[PDB]
Amino acid sequence: PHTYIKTPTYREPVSDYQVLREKAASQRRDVERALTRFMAKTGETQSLFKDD
Amino acid sequence: KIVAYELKTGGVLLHPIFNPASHLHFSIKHPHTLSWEYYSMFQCKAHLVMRLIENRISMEFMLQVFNKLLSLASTASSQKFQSHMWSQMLVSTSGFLKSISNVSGKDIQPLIKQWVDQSGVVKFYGSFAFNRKRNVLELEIKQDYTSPGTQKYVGPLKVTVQELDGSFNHTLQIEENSLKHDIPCHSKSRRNKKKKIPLMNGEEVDMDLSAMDADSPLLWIRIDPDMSVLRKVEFEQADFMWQYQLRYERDVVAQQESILALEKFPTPASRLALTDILEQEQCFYRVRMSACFCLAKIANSMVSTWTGPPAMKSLFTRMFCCKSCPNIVKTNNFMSFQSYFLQKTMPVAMALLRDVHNLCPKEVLTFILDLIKYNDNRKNKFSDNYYRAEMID
Repeated sequence: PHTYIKTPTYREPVSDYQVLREKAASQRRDVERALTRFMAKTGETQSLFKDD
Repeated sequence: KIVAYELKTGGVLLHPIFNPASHLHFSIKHPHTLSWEYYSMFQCKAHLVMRLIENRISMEFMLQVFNKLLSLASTASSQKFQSHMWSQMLVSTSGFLKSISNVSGKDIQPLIKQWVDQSGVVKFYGSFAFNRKRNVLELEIKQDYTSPGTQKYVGPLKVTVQELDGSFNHTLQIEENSLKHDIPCHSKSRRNKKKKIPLMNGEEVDMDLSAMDADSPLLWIRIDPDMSVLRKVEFEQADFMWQYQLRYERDVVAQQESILALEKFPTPASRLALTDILEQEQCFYRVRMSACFCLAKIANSMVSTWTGPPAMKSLFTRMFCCKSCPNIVKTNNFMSFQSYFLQKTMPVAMALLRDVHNLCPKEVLTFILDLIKYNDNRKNKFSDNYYRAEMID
């Protein structure tokens, strides 16, 4: 029945609470790190260390 | 607060007579020469002495005193005579004591003479011994009255003894030459049969009596339980008595003082007592918040004996994390207001853990950083600023 019949398939769904918590956490941390580095680079900046 | 301030520098003198207080570097004749810490401790001591006057003369008579003062003032407040009657709106000490004596028939002049006119707090050092032969409890209460902030107490003193037959109150007369006070003790027939031991309130509980002495019935002793004097108590119980007082007492100040006294006994039974307090809802939440820091101190003192994980970590994952993921914290729902306070105070105490090398372990620091990363607050009706601020702490 490659010759007379057929049926569709789908992509593998990731319904796991652990990896969904990890994905949302890491994406939130990365976007807030990118935002704060962009705003500290395009403005007046301070530094805990000398010339940092 | 007041016993710390009065033992630190001199004492607060309510109602001075015009210097009356020369132990301190400012003059107490005017409010604008007082130190600000003295002003704060003045208001604090004034409301505690009013609680003492309520203890001697009951609360309904106290509210009748206040209503009589307000009623004289409000009959005064409507006249037009220029102060023939407008000075009934001004209270004095003699007028207040006279109104108290009018409504109650008792005068409080010894209590006023001790706690108002005299400027000192008392220090109690207690130690007991149980006489098995005559079945008595020999208390030994001595006062430190030679410190700069202290004074000598000669009144009566309440003591509450929890024995196997229940909770009994005793009044002791502590004169100047007194040292040994023999009070009688009851049976120990609730160790013959397993019966429940009745508490300070009407209830009764099952206690594990394996830690108790075989010859003594008494489970714990509390000197001045109702805080009826301005005092600092230093009682010498045994560590199992402090653990029984932490577990089964129905008074929050006794649970707090047993937490404070269990830091000197780092035995694993005290760790079990504080961990059972921490796991226990229907305990007052500010006792569990103190048991966190007490458990951290005890855990720091019994390194090279601690068996499993660091303290409170497994308990945090049992109470506040997911069942399927132990290292992922649950999403924030702060609607309980007691597990919110306990959740935001438990890593702050957990970070005071130290290893054998005096460095914080990388299992607790990693746990705190995972608490910070996996924090999701898009679902509760409350803000997250104090919990995140405590995470930084």
